[PDB]
Amino acid sequence: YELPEDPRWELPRDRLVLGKPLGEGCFGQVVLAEAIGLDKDKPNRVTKVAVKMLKSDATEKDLSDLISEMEMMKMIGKHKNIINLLGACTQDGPLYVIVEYASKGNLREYLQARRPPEEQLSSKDLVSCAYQVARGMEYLASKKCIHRDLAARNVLVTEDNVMKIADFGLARDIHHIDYYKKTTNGRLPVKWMAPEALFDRIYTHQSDVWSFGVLLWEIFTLGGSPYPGVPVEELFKLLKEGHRMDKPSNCTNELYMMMRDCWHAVPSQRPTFKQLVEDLDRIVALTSNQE
Ligand SMILES: *CCC(=O)Nc1ccc(Cn2nc(-c3cc4cc(C)cc(OC)c4s3)c3c(N)ncnc32)cc1
Repeated sequence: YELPEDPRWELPRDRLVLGKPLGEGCFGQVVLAEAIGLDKDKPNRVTKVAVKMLKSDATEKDLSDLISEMEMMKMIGKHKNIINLLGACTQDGPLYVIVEYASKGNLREYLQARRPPEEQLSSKDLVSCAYQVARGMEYLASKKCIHRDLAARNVLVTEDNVMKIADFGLARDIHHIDYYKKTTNGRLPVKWMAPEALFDRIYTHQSDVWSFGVLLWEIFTLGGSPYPGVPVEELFKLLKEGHRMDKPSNCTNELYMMMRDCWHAVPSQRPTFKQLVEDLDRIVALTSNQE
């Protein structure tokens, strides 16, 4: 295309063995792939990766959107609990953005597939999950990054059960959001949005912390759906009345209090991810490994 060369991230196209499609492409196709010698000093080892590209019916805007996302991830840098940029194919052909591969689906799927009628998750496991996501967000927020759709569906799990935050650099115009548009699992994304983001369309770090509360709720409900049966029209009314989601069963009062604090009507009174990390850190060391 028209892309400038960047030797920091460029990978020769014959070092990328393309594989099977990973999920179905929403705004851009994602495929599994194998990269030969990503490590500059380990050139004879293959690494499983995820590759994002443009559909056939892709605009110039779609192109620029993919470029934007790649450039942001370059800036933000690497962290254990986010899907990291590994490289890119920008020269002589279609744009390929290469990121880390998570073999165990998103967090919602991961949690549902381990529901009691694959080994179950202990009480410590669930809190540990919350801790990792809180760490990924702490780092992202530290790099002045706002996710705007923090949820279990946007949290992926590696083969080593490591929570990695996805789509943190996704280019999204928040003035076009179809509030009635559902996800492919049939849930309304407006149920993760803070009130000031849902009404005044004001996205901040604090609005992400609101979303982390709903994410917390998803975790201890083992992938439950927030506000089942509730349409957009009624969710508006619920938030006006200051209504909050009920406490999940098999969830401590301390952790529910954490959700409630995340769902503080006044943004300034919500905890920071820095606090949430410290709290969850202490809770992990006080949560039984025997469920
Ligand atoms: C809206 C429907 C849809 O697109 N669903 C969907 C597509 C693809 C997968 C599989 N999948 N995606 C990813 C990616 C995660 C990230 C995270 C960041 C931060 C950036 C980025 O691309 C630049 C991607 S792509 C997967 C990874 N990383 N590993 C396995 N599967 C992945 C699921 C759902």
